[PDB]
Amino acid sequence: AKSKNHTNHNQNKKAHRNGIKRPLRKRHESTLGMDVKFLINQRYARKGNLSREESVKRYNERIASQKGKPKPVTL
Amino acid sequence: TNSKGYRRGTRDMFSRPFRKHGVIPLSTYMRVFKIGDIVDIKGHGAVQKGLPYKAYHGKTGRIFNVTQHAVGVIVNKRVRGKILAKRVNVRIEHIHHSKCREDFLRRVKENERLLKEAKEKGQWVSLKRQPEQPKKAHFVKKLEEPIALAPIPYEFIA
Amino acid sequence: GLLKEYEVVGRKLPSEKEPQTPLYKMRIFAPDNIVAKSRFWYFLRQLKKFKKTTGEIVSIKQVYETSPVKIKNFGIWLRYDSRSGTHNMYREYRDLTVGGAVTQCYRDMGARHRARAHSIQIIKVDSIPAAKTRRVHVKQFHDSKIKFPLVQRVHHKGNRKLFSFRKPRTYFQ
Amino acid sequence: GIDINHKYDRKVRRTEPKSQDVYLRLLVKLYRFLQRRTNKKFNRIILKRLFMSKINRPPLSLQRIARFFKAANQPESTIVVVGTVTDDARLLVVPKLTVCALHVTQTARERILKAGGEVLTFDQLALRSPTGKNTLLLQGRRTARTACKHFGKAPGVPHSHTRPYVRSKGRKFERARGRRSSCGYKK
Amino acid sequence: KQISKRVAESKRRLKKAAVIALRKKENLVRAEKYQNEYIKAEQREIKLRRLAKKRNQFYVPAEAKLAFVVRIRGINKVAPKVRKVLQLFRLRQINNGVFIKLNKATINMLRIAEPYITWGYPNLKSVRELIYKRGFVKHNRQRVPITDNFVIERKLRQAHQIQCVEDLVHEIFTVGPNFKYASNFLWPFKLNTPTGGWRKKANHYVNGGDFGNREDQINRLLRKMV
RNA sequence: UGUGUUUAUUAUAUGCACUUGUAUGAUUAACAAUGCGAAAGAUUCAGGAUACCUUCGGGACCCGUCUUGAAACACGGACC
RNA sequence: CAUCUAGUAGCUGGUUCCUUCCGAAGUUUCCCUCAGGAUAGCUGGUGCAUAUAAAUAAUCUUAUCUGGUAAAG
RNA sequence: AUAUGAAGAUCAAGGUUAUGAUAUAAAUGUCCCAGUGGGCCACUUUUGGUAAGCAGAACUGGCGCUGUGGGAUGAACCAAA
RNA sequence: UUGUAUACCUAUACAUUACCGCUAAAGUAGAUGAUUUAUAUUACUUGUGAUAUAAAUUUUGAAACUUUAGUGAGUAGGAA
Repeated sequence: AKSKNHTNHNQNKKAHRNGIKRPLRKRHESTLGMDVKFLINQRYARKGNLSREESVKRYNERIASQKGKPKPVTL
Repeated sequence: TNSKGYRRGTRDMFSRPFRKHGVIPLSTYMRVFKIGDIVDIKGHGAVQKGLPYKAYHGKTGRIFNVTQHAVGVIVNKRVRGKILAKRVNVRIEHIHHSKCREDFLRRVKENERLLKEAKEKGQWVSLKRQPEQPKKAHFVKKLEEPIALAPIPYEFIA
Repeated sequence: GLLKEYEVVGRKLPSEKEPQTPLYKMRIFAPDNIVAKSRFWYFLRQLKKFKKTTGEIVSIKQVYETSPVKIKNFGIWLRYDSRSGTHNMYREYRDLTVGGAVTQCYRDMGARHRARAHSIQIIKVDSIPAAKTRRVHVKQFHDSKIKFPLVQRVHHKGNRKLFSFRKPRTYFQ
Repeated sequence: GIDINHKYDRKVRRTEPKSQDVYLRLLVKLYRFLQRRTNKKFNRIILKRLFMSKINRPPLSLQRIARFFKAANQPESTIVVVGTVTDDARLLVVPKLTVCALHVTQTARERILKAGGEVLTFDQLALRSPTGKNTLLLQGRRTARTACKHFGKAPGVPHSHTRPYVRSKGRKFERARGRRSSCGYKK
Repeated sequence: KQISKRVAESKRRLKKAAVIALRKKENLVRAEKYQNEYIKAEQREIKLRRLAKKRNQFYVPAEAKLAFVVRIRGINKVAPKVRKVLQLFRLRQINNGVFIKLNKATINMLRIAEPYITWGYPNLKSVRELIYKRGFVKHNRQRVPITDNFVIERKLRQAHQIQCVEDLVHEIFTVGPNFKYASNFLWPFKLNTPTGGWRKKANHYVNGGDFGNREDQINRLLRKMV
């Protein structure tokens, strides 16, 4: 009249049928609940890549015009 | 009929070790945690802020986030029977670096050092791990003090 | 089965910190050589460290009694597990082979002491001469000239004739 | 005794249309011959898509067909739609296109023809391209259905956004406790 | 055009039986090399043992690769970690035999799956009789008997170098670099039942007989099952 | 690998015509005996729980039901 | 007595053709809920995306982290 | 104080895809689809109870839902579906 | 009763085979002188090919035929 509550009997038979299920492996996992000042114009560190090879290997000698920044970055 | 609530059963989980009490050593805050790094969770009982709840102690995740004091780690919990990947904001004192993969990464460092000087020989580069093969044929010499040296099965009487 | 004897030799396979481990050997009585290489390991785990997997079996070879038609008394130093009970015994049997006396001991312990055979460790097995045996049921046979009239035969059942016409007659003359 | 043969041992594809249209099953007669005898996966896509339902063969616009046809190095290809091709009134100039579809809509027929290009059936395509050379194989967007937005609802997660089933629009219709932070909670 | 069809399909017929007659000639010179390997191997071990006795040493012969593993019990009342080793060994029925390499990663599967299984170390004669008499093969998921060398050659000669039966007997017996393919090409050997039957089936071999490593007495039991 | 010393063994070099010699490309195929499917209707051989009856050995509890569990000393059901 | 009235029943009882294929559950949370739901799990149906590797996914070996039970005290 | 960080976006250079064994085809949606939501037995570990064919749990295997062989007999044992 | 030995008996299990289903895979669709097969004239290679004259099989409820493999417990329940 108060019969039989609580068992983990059958509960792993019943949970291994459609199996025990890894989530799946993504190349693009979400950026949400992530540090928003890390993200909010690193949105614009992407949007500042108007070009990346034509006008950009111009820059390797455009800053080697001033011989780079080879010394003073060492602090 | 409890688990319920939040630090229950963690009398031995968030205990300290024996004579490892007191002040936290200072390199615990000097470790660098970049996004996508494998990271174990073993919680610190002497830091009562940012402790993970007890399911995640002993587990292993990857750092998905860095903020000023903590790392978001993405950890797998089996909630039966299926695996959700849980996002747990956990402070830095409760978080360690996994050694598991930096002795895989010292084999990528040798699957290119040994394939480098194999441009001269050619083969076998032998870039796969082999399980423990059965042994060989080998000539055990005695000489060594010739045998017998003979056991017999006897220890009871007392 | 019938329990012939072997010499199983074992090593502890030498990790390079230790060269040339000391090589212990045995006298194992066993039905076949697959069971003599888990009687070696059972008996050596009492005596030295190195189990399997962490040891090797060097040569297991069978030993062929060195006088199969000479007739000799075998003393067996045993120890067994009774129901309340680790004991020692010294039993004596009379045979020609030495694996045939050990197997005449594994039945006798089963008969007389109920001793299912996983309980019996054998210490030693010898070929004691005579006037060193004690065991009165073996000293019966240590006298030329022994007689004993027979009463023992076969009495087929049913037979080459089940309903016989002529009465077997256990006796004659 | 052996092990162990639940599913989907029996695969749950289609092997035939569910369709008693005789003009459609005459194209299945061609394309089983065409797939088996030219083993192009073009002809196996046409066959397998000729079996499909009204969902899984969504329509495709006259403006989405004119705009997939800015594929470079393809000035002479055929637009293949195992499905229908609808008119778009948001497309002011129809280009000169070759369209193979099961149903081309009527007003899409004239705007293709007054340009003027080709409407073809899948047997006028089997003769022109038995291996599907010079073809733009295009389908419609499957989950553009309204029914797909209702799959499926259980609040708690910030993914959800999944469209409850509800008779009218307005307040008084599922907008208070669970929708609104000043009524219970927000979902 | 049919005026060119006898032109084409009579050199495609002449070349076809020039291949088959070519591969009849390889498989005699191939299998003669293999059969001489086994004779030298056996006379080596006889030579080595007889040397180490005279040199007052021991000669520990090589620990064995090639288990042959038979499923002897049941599909009822089986535990999930031992049910899972028996699907990774392709042992899903009583008297199913497969060929297994003996690395440490699989011995600890042969110890998990021990009371449902017997194994041991096959002869050359037992490798042949199981592939000759009982050897079936897997052709696009179907089970195809042998009946000729074209069932083995058509699936393992472009990738691997197996065209004969004695090829498939070679890289299974002497465990070769394409052993993974030489034994997954086979179906599991649907063996008979022994003649004289069994010993106990639920004691170890070393107790009083059956399951686990029989180790050289897998040969005597394959005479009853093949 | 190399080359000879060598002594052994396999393979290829069997074309044309014919024939009751393998896979018959899950082979079962032959010699011989019995017996003729009579114009209408016999007979020979093999088979047959047709609804039974006879005989014998093995098997065999009464169904529906709710139940953890029914042949139940659970309930229902005499028969159409 | 007749009607409303075929009142309601989380309860007992019964629920009518064959073969083929796949095959459960007695657990979760919540409920004036404990002979009952709704919920998730387990099931089936129906598809669809990928058929003349280096795609991955599941019991062992290896690497690493975790653990305070047996034993020990 | 670095438009060397750190994330990102590109070009360069990298033998043999980096244990084993397997692939019952696996992936993903929808009907949130039916029944179910009294269970019961057993080894092992367990709590209450003097005990119980009693009460309560962990683990895996079973009966329910299942014939057949064995234990004379029998839900569950042994074997085998 | 305890310890053993051989030799037998016994399942719906296992192996082979015949047959049913289910599953999964594969083949086949020039009929107009289309495809073959056996002969019978010529270009020529020795031999094959082509023209010609001598008998058939094929309009596969394309939802049909043909080929190969595995497989088979079932209440509640679902589906053909």
